[PDB]
Amino acid sequence: GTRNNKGFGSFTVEYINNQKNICNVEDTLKENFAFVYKKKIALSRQSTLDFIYIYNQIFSTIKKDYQILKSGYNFRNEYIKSLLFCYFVSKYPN
RNA sequence: AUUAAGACAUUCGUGAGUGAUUUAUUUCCAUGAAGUGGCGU
Repeated sequence: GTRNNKGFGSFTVEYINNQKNICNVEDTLKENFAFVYKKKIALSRQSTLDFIYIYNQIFSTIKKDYQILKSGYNFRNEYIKSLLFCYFVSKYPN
């Protein structure tokens, strides 16, 4: 789908020809990708509004986390420097 | 006046009768409606 790289079209397989699939997500990502990181989302209670409350946190966090590596955060009195910018200052070409 | 004289190889007669330019053949193969955030430090 559109903007798929930010996690908008995630699907998983449940039944293959009426057989329950047991595929560990961690090692499946390990073999296919060079680097894999896991983020612990806040296991807030009232997990009955599964759709909106969880989705809003996850995508706000992704926008938060992605707009840390690329550019920075500039809102209220809270500033995180661009990690990409910090990365290139550290190295030799500066 | 001489084995001679006269005598259309002619009459009638449809190149016609039966016959499907038809049978077989995928306008199909490949292809992300996707990409990116920016400024207010």
